[PDB]
Amino acid sequence: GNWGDQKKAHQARAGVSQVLNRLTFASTLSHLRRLNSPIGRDGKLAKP
DNA sequence: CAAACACACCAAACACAAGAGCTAATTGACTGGCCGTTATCGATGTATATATCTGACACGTGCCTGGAGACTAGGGAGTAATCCCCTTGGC
Repeated sequence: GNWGDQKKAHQARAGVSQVLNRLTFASTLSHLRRLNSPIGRDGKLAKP
């Protein structure tokens, strides 16, 4: 899932590729059609 | 003019970002030099297989010696008569 080179993996993004959650058809669909913002996790701001 | 401290500004870092609880899955180093084992290539044979030449045995052909065949020449071996020497026989 590290969208970058192996040597500098930590410098690249994380979670870009995830394991498809095959727990129930609805979950599969939701997963295949999901988004994710690059903003840092748990940011103090609340506009985004 | 040089030195004391004070203020405003600029530049440089520190540490924090609730309590946790469960589950899943990606990473399982790598060229090179060198020593140490071992596999392979090579020589240096001696053992066995096959080919050439020599020796002994076998079948076959042969040159040579002696033997054998037909025919001949002509004389050696050989009937038929004869003599009478000599032997066997006698008193």
